Amino acid sequence: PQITLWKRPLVTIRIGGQLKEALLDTGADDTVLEEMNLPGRWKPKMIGGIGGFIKVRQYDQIPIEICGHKAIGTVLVGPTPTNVIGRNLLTQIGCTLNF
Amino acid sequence: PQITLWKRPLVTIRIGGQLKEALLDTGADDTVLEEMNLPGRWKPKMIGGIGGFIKVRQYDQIPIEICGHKAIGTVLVGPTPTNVIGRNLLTQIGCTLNF
Ligand SMILES: CC(C)(C)NC(=O)[C@@H]1CN(Cc2cccnc2)CCN1C[C@@H](O)C[C@@H](Cc1ccccc1)C(=O)N[C@H]1c2ccccc2C[C@H]1O
Repeated sequence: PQITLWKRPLVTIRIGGQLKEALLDTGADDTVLEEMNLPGRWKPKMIGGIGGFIKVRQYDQIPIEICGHKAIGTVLVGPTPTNVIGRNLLTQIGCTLNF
Repeated sequence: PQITLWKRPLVTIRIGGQLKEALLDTGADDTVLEEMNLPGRWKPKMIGGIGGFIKVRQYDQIPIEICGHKAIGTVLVGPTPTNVIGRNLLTQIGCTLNF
């Protein structure tokens, strides 16, 4: 579809069998989701945003559905105020920016 | 133009008669640039994101050219890791997400 930017670009995603609302963020290199208990082994990691760095848990090969579009990749889990879908996943569902 | 997301969506902006590089960021509500001098009066403000809150200077009705397209709006300047063009300006140039 086509999403305008008058409002935050929120979409419904499905991960770990759960449905959530995430922001489509062309500015995020990675995907960061709110704290949740995903199964599997993970690696500790530090990611930086506008106000500094936060510690996150990196999970690989996680299937995720973004607004009815299948994708699979790395997802970082940490104390983030909102779920962020980054370029790593946006590229998979053929998402582009137009103007 | 149509921009893919395999690489960071960077563009050249012109402001104050100066050239700079910035990121098209749909996850950012506002536009924030690295510290620099902008004519006019500014008011102290604070914005937050991943990592936390930072202190910025707010300049209103600043003219800025984004990859050839003109916009006039609020520009924030402060200790940002990178220049970010937020939704306030993306909407002015008719930017949308497509997939
Ligand atoms: C991988 C990760 C997700 C951690 N990336 C980012 O946060 C990058 C960081 N870089 C920097 C970087 C840092 C370290 C290394 N390389 C690059 C600068 C740009 N952001 C992208 C931002 O789009 C993220 C959003 C997240 C958010 C949305 C709503 C509410 C809270 C948090 C963000 O920071 N948004 C805020 C925002 C941003 C700009 C202007 C105004 C506002 C307000 C607010 O919407």
